[PDB]
Amino acid sequence: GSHMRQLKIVVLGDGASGKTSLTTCFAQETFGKQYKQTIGLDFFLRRITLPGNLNVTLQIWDIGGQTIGGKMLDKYIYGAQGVLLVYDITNYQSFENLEDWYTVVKKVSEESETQPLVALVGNKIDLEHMRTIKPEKHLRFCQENGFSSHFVSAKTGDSVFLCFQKVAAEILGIKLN
Amino acid sequence: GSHMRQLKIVVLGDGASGKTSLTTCFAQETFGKQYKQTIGLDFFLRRITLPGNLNVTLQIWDIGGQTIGGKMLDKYIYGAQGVLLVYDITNYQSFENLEDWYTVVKKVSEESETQPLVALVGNKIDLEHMRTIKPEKHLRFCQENGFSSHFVSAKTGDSVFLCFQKVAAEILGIKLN
Ligand SMILES: Nc1nc2c(ncn2[C@@H]2O[C@H](COP(=O)(O)OP(=O)(O)NP(=O)(O)O)[C@@H](O)[C@H]2O)c(=O)[nH]1
Ligand SMILES: Nc1nc2c(ncn2[C@@H]2O[C@H](COP(=O)(O)OP(=O)(O)NP(=O)(O)O)[C@@H](O)[C@H]2O)c(=O)[nH]1
Ligand SMILES: [Mg+2]
Ligand SMILES: [Mg+2]
Repeated sequence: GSHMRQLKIVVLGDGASGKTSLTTCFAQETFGKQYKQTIGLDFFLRRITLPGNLNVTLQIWDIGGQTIGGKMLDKYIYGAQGVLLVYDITNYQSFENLEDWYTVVKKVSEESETQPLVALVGNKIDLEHMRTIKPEKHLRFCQENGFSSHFVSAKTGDSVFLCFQKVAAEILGIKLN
Repeated sequence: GSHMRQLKIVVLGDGASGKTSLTTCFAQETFGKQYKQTIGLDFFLRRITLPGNLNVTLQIWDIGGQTIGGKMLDKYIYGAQGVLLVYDITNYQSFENLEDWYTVVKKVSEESETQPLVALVGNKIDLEHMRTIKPEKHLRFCQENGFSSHFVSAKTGDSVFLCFQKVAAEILGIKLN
């Protein structure tokens, strides 16, 4: 038997952001320095146990950065329980581009009459010394839109599990304490 | 609150088979005569209530027939709880081609060490008078591979809901009586 408690989590953002690295760090605990661009999308599963022995499977949709240029993106976002808006904290364009991704998220939420939880994820915090996006601006963007806030490093693993765990817990409405 | 009981159901088969029509008949009860080819894939959700007030959401992945020619297909099949192998009962090639689709299903099942339930779906039973695939052969293919057996018409709606309901119930292991 199984609850088949499965949450669709879509990971969005520019090609510099580190979406695949974040997902692979979480889903299989591994990292690669050489960039291999995701064409279209890829899919991962990882089951975690939340407090109270609450088992949940995250169905992670790792979307390719080029998809923002087409119409397939709207279909990929449809039915999401959670959305991660990922940017590279050292790359201003990756942050600026989140407006485009989030516009699509809102459009799909409006027409599907849904409301997936949205998380802003500043990746590459191992590169904090060459950070270009101010933490204050990250916070402001969260406040303006009701996003949850995360800072992570796919490379070191810093806060990656905690990010996905928090997103799952927020979707279900469970306290992490 | 919600169980978030969500099952990934992948719909596979040749471009003649009527996958999108089957999915749209189930998910929104509508039908179109003019063929509009699915590029890549599309995704649908429909929640149903099984006996005992058991609520479950089918996440239906409507795969484009052209995807068999590439490598993206393996990714789409990954993590499926159920697979529909759909053919047009009037179109021999659509039936013959199921060997190609099922080869990929088995390959993914082997490497993911999983075992999604597989259903053989003969669509277009409204065209039974021009049927080319014998029911005996459909049955034989099911027996050889342990498939569940369905005959449906996306056009008339004949047995479409029952097909998806049975697939969901078999995945969960619930008696329909
Ligand atoms: N220093 C550092 N580099 C990272 C981190 N995460 C990813 N990278 C690097 O950033 C590059 C892009 O990573 P990748 O995960 O492929 O990004 P993506 O967002 O999936 N791109 P695409 O949308 O094109 O598939 C790679 O060179 C990768 O090693 C991180 O936390 N720190
Ligand atoms: N008579 C009849 N025609 C059907 C039935 N289901 C689909 N068709 C017809 O078969 C054609 C293909 O249907 P469609 O659902 O687009 O097929 P598909 O399997 O999704 N194709 P693709 O993989 O290219 O997207 C259309 O002309 C459609 O009207 C059915 O049950 N009966
Ligand atoms: Mg990628
Ligand atoms: Mg189609």
